[PDB]
Amino acid sequence: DKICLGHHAVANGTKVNTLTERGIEVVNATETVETTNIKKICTQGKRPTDLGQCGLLGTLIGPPQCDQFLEFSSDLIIERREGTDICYPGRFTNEESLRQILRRSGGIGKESMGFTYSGIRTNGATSACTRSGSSFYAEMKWLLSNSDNAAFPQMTKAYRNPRNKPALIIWGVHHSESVSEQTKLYGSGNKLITVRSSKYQQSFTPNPGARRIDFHWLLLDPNDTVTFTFNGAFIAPDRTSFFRGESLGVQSDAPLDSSCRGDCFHSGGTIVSSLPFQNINSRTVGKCPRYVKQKSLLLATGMRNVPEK
Amino acid sequence: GDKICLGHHAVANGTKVNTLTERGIEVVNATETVETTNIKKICTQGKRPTDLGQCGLLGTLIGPPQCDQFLEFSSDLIIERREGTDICYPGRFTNEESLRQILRRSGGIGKESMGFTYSGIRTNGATSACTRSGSSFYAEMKWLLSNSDNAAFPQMTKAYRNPRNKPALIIWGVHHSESVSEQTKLYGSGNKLITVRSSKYQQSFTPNPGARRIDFHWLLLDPNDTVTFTFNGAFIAPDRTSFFRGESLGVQSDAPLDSSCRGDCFHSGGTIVSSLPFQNINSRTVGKCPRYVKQKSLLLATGMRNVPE
Amino acid sequence: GDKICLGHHAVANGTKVNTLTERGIEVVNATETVETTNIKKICTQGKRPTDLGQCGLLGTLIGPPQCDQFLEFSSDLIIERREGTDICYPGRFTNEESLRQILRRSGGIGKESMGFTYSGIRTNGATSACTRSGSSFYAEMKWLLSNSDNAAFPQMTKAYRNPRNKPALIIWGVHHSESVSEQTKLYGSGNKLITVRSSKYQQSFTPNPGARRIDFHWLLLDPNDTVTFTFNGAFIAPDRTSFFRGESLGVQSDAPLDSSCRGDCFHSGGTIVSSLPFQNINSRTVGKCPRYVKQKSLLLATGMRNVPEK
Amino acid sequence: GLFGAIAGFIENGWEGLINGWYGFRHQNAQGEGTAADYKSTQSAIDQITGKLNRLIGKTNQQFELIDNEFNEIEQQIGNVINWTRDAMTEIWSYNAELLVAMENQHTIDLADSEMSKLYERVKKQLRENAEEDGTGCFEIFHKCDDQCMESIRNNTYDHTQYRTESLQNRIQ
Amino acid sequence: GLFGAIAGFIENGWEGLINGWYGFRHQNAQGEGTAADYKSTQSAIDQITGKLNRLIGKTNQQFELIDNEFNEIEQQIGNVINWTRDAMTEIWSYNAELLVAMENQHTIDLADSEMSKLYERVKKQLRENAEEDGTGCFEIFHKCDDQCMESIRNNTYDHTQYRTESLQNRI
Amino acid sequence: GLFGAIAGFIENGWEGLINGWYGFRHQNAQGEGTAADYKSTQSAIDQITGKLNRLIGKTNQQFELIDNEFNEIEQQIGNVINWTRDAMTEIWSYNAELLVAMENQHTIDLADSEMSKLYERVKKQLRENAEEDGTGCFEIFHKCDDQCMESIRNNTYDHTQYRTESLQNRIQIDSG
Ligand SMILES: CC(=O)N[C@@H]1[C@@H](O)[C@H](O[C@@H]2O[C@H](CO)[C@H](O)[C@H](O[C@]3(C(=O)O)C[C@H](O)[C@@H](NC(C)=O)[C@H]([C@H](O)[C@H](O)CO)O3)[C@H]2O)[C@@H](CO)O[C@H]1O
Ligand SMILES: CC(=O)N[C@@H]1[C@@H](O)[C@H](O[C@@H]2O[C@H](CO)[C@H](O)[C@H](O[C@]3(C(=O)O)C[C@H](O)[C@@H](NC(C)=O)[C@H]([C@H](O)[C@H](O)CO)O3)[C@H]2O)[C@@H](CO)O[C@H]1O
Ligand SMILES: *[C@@H]1O[C@H](CO)[C@@H](O[C@@H]2O[C@H](CO)[C@@H](O)[C@H](O)[C@H]2NC(C)=O)[C@H](O)[C@H]1NC(C)=O
Ligand SMILES: *[C@@H]1O[C@H](CO)[C@@H](O[C@@H]2O[C@H](CO)[C@@H](O)[C@H](O)[C@H]2NC(C)=O)[C@H](O)[C@H]1NC(C)=O
Ligand SMILES: *[C@@H]1O[C@H](CO)[C@@H](O)[C@H](O)[C@H]1NC(C)=O
Ligand SMILES: *[C@@H]1O[C@H](CO)[C@@H](O)[C@H](O)[C@H]1NC(C)=O
Ligand SMILES: *[C@@H]1O[C@H](CO)[C@@H](O)[C@H](O)[C@H]1NC(C)=O
Ligand SMILES: *[C@@H]1O[C@H](CO)[C@@H](O)[C@H](O)[C@H]1NC(C)=O
Repeated sequence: DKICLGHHAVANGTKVNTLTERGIEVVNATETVETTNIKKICTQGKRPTDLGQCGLLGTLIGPPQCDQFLEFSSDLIIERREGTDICYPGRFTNEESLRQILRRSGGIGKESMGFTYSGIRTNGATSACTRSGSSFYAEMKWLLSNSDNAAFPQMTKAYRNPRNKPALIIWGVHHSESVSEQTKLYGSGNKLITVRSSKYQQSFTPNPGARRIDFHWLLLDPNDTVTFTFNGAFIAPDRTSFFRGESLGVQSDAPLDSSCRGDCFHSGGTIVSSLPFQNINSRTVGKCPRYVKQKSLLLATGMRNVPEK
Repeated sequence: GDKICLGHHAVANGTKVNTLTERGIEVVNATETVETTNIKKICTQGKRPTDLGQCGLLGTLIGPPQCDQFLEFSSDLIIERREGTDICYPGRFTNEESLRQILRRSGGIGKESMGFTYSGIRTNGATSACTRSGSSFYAEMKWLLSNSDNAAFPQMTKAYRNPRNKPALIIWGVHHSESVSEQTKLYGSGNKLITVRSSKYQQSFTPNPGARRIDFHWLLLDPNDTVTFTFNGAFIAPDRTSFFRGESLGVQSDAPLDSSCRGDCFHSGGTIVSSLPFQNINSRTVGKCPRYVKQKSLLLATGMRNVPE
Repeated sequence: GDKICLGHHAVANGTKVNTLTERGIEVVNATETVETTNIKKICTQGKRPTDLGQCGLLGTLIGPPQCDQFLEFSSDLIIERREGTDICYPGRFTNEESLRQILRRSGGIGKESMGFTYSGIRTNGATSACTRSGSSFYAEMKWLLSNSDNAAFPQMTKAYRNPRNKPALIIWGVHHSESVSEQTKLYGSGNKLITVRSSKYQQSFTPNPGARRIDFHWLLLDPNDTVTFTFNGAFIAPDRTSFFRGESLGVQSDAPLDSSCRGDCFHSGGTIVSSLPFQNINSRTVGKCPRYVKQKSLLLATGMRNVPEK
Repeated sequence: GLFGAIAGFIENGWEGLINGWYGFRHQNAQGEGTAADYKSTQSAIDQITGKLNRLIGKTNQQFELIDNEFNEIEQQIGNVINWTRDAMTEIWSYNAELLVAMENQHTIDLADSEMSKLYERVKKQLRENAEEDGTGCFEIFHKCDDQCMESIRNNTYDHTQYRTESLQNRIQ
Repeated sequence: GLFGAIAGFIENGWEGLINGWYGFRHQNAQGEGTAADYKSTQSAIDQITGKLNRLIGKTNQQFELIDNEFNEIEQQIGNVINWTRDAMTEIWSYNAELLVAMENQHTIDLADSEMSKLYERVKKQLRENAEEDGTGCFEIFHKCDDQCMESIRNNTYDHTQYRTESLQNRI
Repeated sequence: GLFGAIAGFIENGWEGLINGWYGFRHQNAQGEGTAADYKSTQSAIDQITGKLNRLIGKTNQQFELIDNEFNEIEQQIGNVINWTRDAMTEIWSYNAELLVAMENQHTIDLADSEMSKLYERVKKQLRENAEEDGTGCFEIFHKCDDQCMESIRNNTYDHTQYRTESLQNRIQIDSG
């Protein structure tokens, strides 16, 4: 009579790697590298904004494409390939810095700064920004002289931030098509725009030759003041932006789906996984497993498999 | 019958630690590896500190009244304060942060005269923005201007060779007047042009009237190399240049100095004094520090598994 | 009576190693995991190296006299030297460092004529700073100026479409004259503007006279996309553009070339040849390299505890 | 593994032990039978569960976009980002592979340990009534029926009951 | 415990053993008695001290300020730094958690090992003069006075002296 | 070591065992003799070699210069680069130090393990014919000549052959 001690085994085990061996066979193993991607932006539980044709920075100044997005409220901002920020030629200085602030802003609320004018025009429009005829950036005012070649008077417009959170101030510098184009719209000779606050100063000159309106910006503190001084070539803000709360910015070609929940996103969709690592995309956003180069990393969950012969 | 029994010690009240296999398993003893105990002071024992206070670090080069007592200084620990300012007359440094970085590790600055003397002009430019028992200017600089209102400022050349074993920090200013007529008043009428040239640096400056500011620019001049200044107005000239003393650490804090504690790891809210490998106090630190972790506590076992009676 | 004993080997003097619990414990054998043996040469065996010498890597695009032998070149290992210079006439490339990085891995360059012809202006702008059989200029560039002193340089437009299967490296220059007068002499009086536009790039340039210089700017032009130059003076025009060949490494080093050793990890002090996981030689490396560590030695035990006889 | 049982002195595993990780295989006058040991098996599973609780379902920290797919950022920052990210990837790839390799080495040794412990428990239980044959079996030197075999697995085996008989058989 | 002694076949520790880490407890004609074993205790302490030397009092790398708390640096560069810093936090937090977990696993197994080694030492020492309880005790089949018990403790016990007596008590 | 054999109950190594890692030293009427054990030696080597395969000869990671060693780049981005690099150096130095330390612990214990395994294996072979002296030897209680010694080494020793002689020498009392 005898009693024998032993342990279980299966016919087909799983090969894993250890410190001393390669492809040693164990009873069972679990994958630690996620490789199943959801080819959608999972928007369940969220309040998403799909910008579509509208560029994220366009929401601030309002070209026709972004008329639908002047005030948005979301926790998940989806940027699309076909989005443009401008209509009339030009670009934002530090454009990516501004995008990065916007993507996590929670959306933007617009508020009228309350600038009024006399002795000048405010009805500046262009055929590039078409919106039932010729118009302009919805949040911006194009300032001219009363007629062709008239003198633009030295002006001072100031705005104090009433709210208890910072205000995003935007303004534009119109670079004319030619030397005499500048004198036709505004006064003769040298033009200068000065923008001041308690912690920002910068001056601006127009450079004629290639028509464009370039946009510049600052963040004005609560109870602080922005001072604009200008004698022409100045695109004035009509409204400013106040951030709402928290959001996550995504760049993607993936469709939104409000029937799946997710927290990690990339250009190719959503990653839903409890696993520590992923081989799906090295560029991700949100709360994600860490990217690895390996396709699979099997963690042993059973003993060394020694089958019967 | 006689017997001998083998066993181990235990306490009734052990410490719970984590293993690879188990959470909150009780061991006899354990010691912390994450430092959480802060000292709300900048520990300066054994060190030579400089508390810049109202003086901004860059101010030490040009010399507004706030920085008179730090025109020359020797330190191994430079402390910056929120209330520190670099300027008295409105204006900014070019690449301000780059300069701040080389100065923080300079070991302090020693000043030397550049030997610039002038003829046929005024040297005593001053402003109510820089007060020092009346209207004054930057201590290390000279505001050059014509002999009287609207007089022609003579075309000048001023050259300085670095006669030293180490690089000289050369500074100069461009004065942008409030208006064209003001520029005509202080200097001559006509195009104003300033060129700065070493064997590694070449850059020309034209003033931009309308702004009302003095902007500073800088270069490092190699031993035996020569900086040549060419100007006919709007030029804020150096009287002195800077030389670095050795090695130092820069610290940004609102914490008072304390000569009675010793430390080599500093941050916004004080000093971390520890032998522990990790710290959960501040993610942003300077000097020789434990590595930041997001855990409050990671207990390392220093005893066996505890199994009470 | 009789007995059998079980035991293990030892040596008289073993090798000290470190463990989790002990420092300098002696094992039978151990091996180094941290490379400290440097070869004071650039090992170029089985490679097509390019020793740029006097010629700066960026110079290969615009072509100062020192880069004549490198205007077109084919390499898998580009060696930059301390004495290398990108320019003859004073100036610098904007974004020079990121362009250097692109060129280092380019596999070399091929040149193609952009086919710009000109009417009503002069094309033969030269300088004695770029001497090459008299007063010459950048070999891939053209210094454009008025027909005579002070004459008005006409407003002009030049367009080039990438006709290839790969990106075109477009280069242009802005001439900053010694003075207002000199700008007027070369290009006529009045202000000057240069505008460069592709479907991805859009920048304007005005010359800032005061000290003689030509500053260079660049973009990558996508296949089938067009670059458009508009200018009324102070413009240094491209004649040729560049196309990359494939794959390469770029080293900055003064180490001599050696075609008798093979290597895939390079740095300023030469070549690192190792099969070890770590190295303490240099933290700035190019190629396939062990990871830099600050420790001089990390001995890995390849044997049991050493217990010598008594 | 480190403990010499699984893939050691015990030749191979039993595919017919579907009831647990470890077990007993008796042989007497009534025939052979196999039963799984709960205590040793649960101990092993709990430890592997421990590993899973650590690695699976962690709370990851948030990261934002720092570059742009639709509008290339300035070349200098872009290159630094690319250099940083790839270096992170290399570290994380290294960490992941090492983690798995190290954990697996420990897991196998852990399973081997639990086998060794169980074997040793039986040995100390059987006292002088049995000799180990070196293949993981215990030659019982008395007669041990199904209830007796039970009492060994159950850990209720009284060695005094069978000692005199077994000592006579061991010596003869 | 990988070695199955501590929290294994030894039911529990001894709170009365303030002497050391491991020890012996004996019963005879003179009563109970507890004593510590120096060799094993010192072996375990020495190893734990070894871990502490590796982790505590380390020299660190100097890091400078690349950031500005009082003057906001360009957001482009700022966001890159913040990204890098956070990524470092993620890496060191992992390293630290894993280091401590791995070390603690080992420390427990290491201590358990020492107990087993001491128990096995005693087993081989006692030869055919004792039998195993199963609870960590050795049932001694001869009369072993306080001097005899100490001989077992300080490794001078001669099994030959008691063998005849033991074997006949074992039948 | 974790297993108490090497640097444990076995006093010291044998400097004369050049033919392997683990061995047998016997004493009988014919004299002394030492022989290597192949199975145990190769198991320890295979495991060490396994470690070397993981660390030596690996495909290295790719590297590119972001600095300029001839002409210093702008200070700010230059300082960011240095900061990031030094942080990488910190991480990899830690990794390397720890990896090697952790491996060396396992390596020493692994080798100790194999010594214990070979010891226990022999113990099981001899059954009731031998006792452990506590120094790593087995006192054999029957005449074991050079061939008998050989059979223990190559695992063909049949304990049944020697049991009766052994028990007579082991149990040296009267059995009633
Ligand atoms: C309400 C009102 O306009 N009141 C004026 C008052 O402004 C004016 O005072 C002076 O005005 C002149 C204008 O040219 C300057 O602005 C003077 O400013 C000073 C200064 O900053 O302290 C005086 C100083 O001596 C000057 N430095 C020189 C000449 O080297 C500087 C300097 O010119 C500017 O800073 C350059 O931008 O300006 C200011 O005191 C008086 C006339 O005295 O008349 C009132 O009605
Ligand atoms: C000490 C002294 O006064 N010597 C003068 C001397 O300046 C002058 O020589 C000429 O000076 C002019 C500048 O006024 C140029 O530098 C001339 O050289 C070149 C050059 O090689 O760089 C010649 C070249 O033909 C020019 N290229 C053109 C027109 O496309 C350039 C070009 O104009 C400038 O570089 C643009 O910034 O300049 C140089 O010969 C002589 C008069 O010949 O008189 C001495 O007394
Ligand atoms: C082997 O491990 C796998 C995990 O890879 C286990 O598979 C899980 O099985 C449960 C049901 O018991 C399911 O709810 C899960 O969805 C499965 N997970 C995965 C990732 O597939 C499996 O149970 C294990 N097998 C055995 C025999 O224990
Ligand atoms: C980043 O650090 C490197 C060195 O690690 C610095 O580069 C050079 O360092 C050497 C030797 O330490 C010095 O002699 C030189 O002055 C440095 N420059 C060059 C071109 O070799 C570098 O200065 C550091 N970067 C910054 C921005 O401070
Ligand atoms: C164990 O560690 C603790 C905390 O680190 C320490 O205070 C104590 O003195 C140590 N020793 C004992 C016996 O508790
Ligand atoms: C010892 O290690 C070295 C490398 O460090 C190796 O060449 C050799 O194979 C090893 N063995 C012996 C017996 O020297
Ligand atoms: C960095 O990598 C991304 C993704 O691979 C690529 O699109 C981009 O061109 C790279 N940027 C630079 C500056 O090299
Ligand atoms: C980086 O983080 C700090 C707080 O740690 C924050 O104040 C700062 O605004 C951040 N930088 C950017 C560019 O968002």
